[PDB]
Amino acid sequence: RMLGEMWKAQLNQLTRQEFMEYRRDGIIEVDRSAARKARREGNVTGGHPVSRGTAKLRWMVERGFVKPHGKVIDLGCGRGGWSYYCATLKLVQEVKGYTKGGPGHEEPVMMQSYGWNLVSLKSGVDVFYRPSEQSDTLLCDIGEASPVPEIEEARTVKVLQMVEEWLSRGVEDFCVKILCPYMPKVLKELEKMQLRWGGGLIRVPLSRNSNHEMYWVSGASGNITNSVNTVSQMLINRMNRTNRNGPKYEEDVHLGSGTR
Ligand SMILES: Nc1nc2c(ncn2[C@@H]2O[C@H](COP(=O)(O)OP(=O)(O)OP(=O)(O)O)[C@@H](O)[C@H]2O)c(=O)[nH]1
Ligand SMILES: Nc1ncnc2c1ncn2[C@@H]1O[C@H](CSCC[C@H](N)C(=O)O)[C@@H](O)[C@H]1O
Ligand SMILES: [Mg+2]
Repeated sequence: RMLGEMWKAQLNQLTRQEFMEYRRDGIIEVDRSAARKARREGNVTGGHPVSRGTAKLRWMVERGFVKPHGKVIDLGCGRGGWSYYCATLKLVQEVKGYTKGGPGHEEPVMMQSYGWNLVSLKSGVDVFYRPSEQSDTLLCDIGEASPVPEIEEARTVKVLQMVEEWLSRGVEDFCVKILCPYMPKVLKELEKMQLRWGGGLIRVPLSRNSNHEMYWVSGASGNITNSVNTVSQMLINRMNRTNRNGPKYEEDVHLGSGTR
């Protein structure tokens, strides 16, 4: 058994009060109070990201793990945090985002962040049955949590099988959420996809301790098993501390306004 399986089992055994004290202990968290207000007041020009996802992709882009450029396709775009962020980037020319929407799913939000006119978000799209398209940059942020690791395993494998089809359509840069990177079917599939397409797995420190999500990104490298175990050991070490401090707060991304 991978160390991550022990982590998931230990996580599920926490009391609710332990879980709540653990999930954000020592992580980085952007202050979203101003953005949440702007969403309630319909402020689309203040530069506030539509979701917490913008800060996560910004973290990866600023360290060179992915380099959005040209035509960007954003699979599972939700409200559009990754898509609007990419449209602010100089090398990016066009952004197409697809998301399922509907009951219990996030709907695309229309924003006027810098470059908004380059962004087309389409709701009502199940990407698992959508024909693939050409892109220069492929992003995918799909993976619904479950307390059952085999369910997270199956969901992650489906994303990987879907992104295999899209990666063969001319993709130069990519960033794909790996919801459950420690289970055997995911590790087997990731290793084959790393052999074919390269890249490596990274942990964004804005990810909460209540998940083991990692990102398979074209600008990273390194042994996948080692990368996963490193995360698992860090998450277990955090779980086994009693003196909790909550998150380290940082400033959210500013996306500006105006057309490009
Ligand atoms: N012990 C314990 N584990 C939980 C609890 N809620 C969720 N989990 C575990 O944590 C995983 C992530 O749950 P989430 O609800 O997505 O995590 P979260 O940090 O609470 O994030 P948000 O609910 O979106 O604010 C689940 O798949 C479970 O394995 C809980 O109340 N107690
Ligand atoms: N089968 C499917 N087809 C298209 N979108 C899906 C999907 N299953 C889940 N999703 C969507 O994928 C999204 C992942 S959340 C993505 C957050 C985004 N990166 C941001 O920054 O705002 C969810 O909104 C979910 O509704
Ligand atoms: Mg929760």
